Amino acid sequence: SLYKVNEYVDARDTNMGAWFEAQVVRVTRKAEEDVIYHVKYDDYPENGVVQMNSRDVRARARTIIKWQDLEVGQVVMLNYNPDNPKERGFWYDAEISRKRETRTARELYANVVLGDDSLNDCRIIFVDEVFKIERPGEGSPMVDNPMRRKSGPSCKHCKDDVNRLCRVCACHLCGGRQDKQLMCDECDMAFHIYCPPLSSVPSEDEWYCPECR
Amino acid sequence: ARTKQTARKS
Ligand SMILES: [Zn+2]
Ligand SMILES: [Zn+2]
Ligand SMILES: [Zn+2]
Repeated sequence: SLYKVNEYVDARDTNMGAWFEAQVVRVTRKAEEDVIYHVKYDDYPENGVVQMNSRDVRARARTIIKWQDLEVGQVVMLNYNPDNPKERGFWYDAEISRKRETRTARELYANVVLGDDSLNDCRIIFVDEVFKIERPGEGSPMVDNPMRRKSGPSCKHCKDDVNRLCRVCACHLCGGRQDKQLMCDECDMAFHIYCPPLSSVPSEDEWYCPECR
Repeated sequence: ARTKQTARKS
């Protein structure tokens, strides 16, 4: 096939349109590149091995396109958070639509492609993190463990210090990033399972931490 | 029942 076992790739989630860093575990066919890629996601072990349609797997992004090399009409992979456009989000494919540089800002606008429809004229915040989309056949396969893209969003208060105290992005009681963490639905603040007891993630669609009742 | 595994995708 195009992509071999153990090869590092990006796999697209067909619901949200985002591409995720993943790795090829097994390759099977159905009946020509209409094959099935069995990928495990780098930082989502809980999802185990997912099956991907070949149209949704490409070689792992590696090459950054500098602001000065960005041309309008160019189709790239960049970071956007459609629910919070001022924050970091996930990795989507976009056609660059407009650039404006003034004394104070470099302004990148592009049409972000989501799950089904597109999202015209988005103001891209992360201008120094635009990836070239690897083309099939061209370019080498990624076989050595690569550096990680940053995906969001970011705790403004702990600055994602993946080694620090945080009564926000982590347990509102402690903060320990210590699969089965559960979250308020009024405050949106996260809680553990322990911090009275528990057993096996409730039926109920909603569920609560004391300060919002 | 909202798990921080679940929501880990905005
Ligand atoms: Zn935090
Ligand atoms: Zn706790
Ligand atoms: Zn609460």
